[PDB]
Amino acid sequence: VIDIYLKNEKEKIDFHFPVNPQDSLSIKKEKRFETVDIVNLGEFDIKKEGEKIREISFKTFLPNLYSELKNPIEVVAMLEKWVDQAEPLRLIITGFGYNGLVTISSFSNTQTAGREEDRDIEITFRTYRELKISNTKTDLKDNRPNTQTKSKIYTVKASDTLYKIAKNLLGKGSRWPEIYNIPENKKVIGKNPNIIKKGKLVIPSK
Amino acid sequence: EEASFLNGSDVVILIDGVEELYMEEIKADFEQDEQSIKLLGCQNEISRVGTTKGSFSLNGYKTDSKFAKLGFRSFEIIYNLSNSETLGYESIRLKNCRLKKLPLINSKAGEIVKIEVEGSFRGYDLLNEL
Repeated sequence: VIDIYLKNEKEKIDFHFPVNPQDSLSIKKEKRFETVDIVNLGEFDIKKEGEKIREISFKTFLPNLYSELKNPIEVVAMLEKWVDQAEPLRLIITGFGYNGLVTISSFSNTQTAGREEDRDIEITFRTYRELKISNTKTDLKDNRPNTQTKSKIYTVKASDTLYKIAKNLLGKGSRWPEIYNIPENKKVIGKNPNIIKKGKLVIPSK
Repeated sequence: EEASFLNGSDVVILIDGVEELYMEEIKADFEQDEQSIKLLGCQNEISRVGTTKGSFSLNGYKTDSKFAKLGFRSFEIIYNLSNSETLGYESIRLKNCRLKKLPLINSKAGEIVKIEVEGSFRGYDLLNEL
């Protein structure tokens, strides 16, 4: 069995391809290295430490009627929207055994002469990576991708405190004044940041 | 319903204006390289006309070296089919025809020396329509 899942997160959409990737999947791997010649010795291969971005590509058709399904036009609009998404997409391919964050490089649809409802698709993905730009000591590596998304507006719960909201929803937790200093948050929240109520709608920054 | 067919006995053929009465078979077709292209919105494929090409086959019993002597020179073939049960006759002429191959030699056992000719023709004229 083979399936393809694209789990967009900045748009909480879990797209499942209605149709398997036509003829054959294939992924390359090429060690990042350089060749250097030396006088009276000849060529040599020097490995370069960094890794290499590798691509996955295939083609499909989005059928009009088939198991969950949606209109091909909307699906193309969905994917074409995702092409410009800066944030990464999670691609999972069951039978091929691929699982990792990717981003769509190129996308193309096509209407054949017959079968006007369907849309032949040819899509390409790129392996995604992240750029993570005192008292030196060994600590946990920052290998975990931070792909998680939350609503831009928060409804305060009963046990919440403004510091707790900052940490859960903005990371460090000391970031709470960023939430408070927004004038809308200042208006809804009382003049005391330490006091808050269940309900109040609050707008995290960015 | 009535009998008004035609028979090959009525066929009269003038090869370059000469009655080659010994030809006991003839056929000529005028085909077109009809392009067929498929449109996006139309379910059924669209056929577009193209340039026409005239081919003809003609075989009979040898009685002379006419065709071998003729060579690949251009010439004309006038075909006349006449209804005898009722008056009226069809008359066709292949406007400009050339041989595709000279049946230079052909013979076998005690059989009669048959001759087979194949060629092409540029155009035609319909001189009478029955």
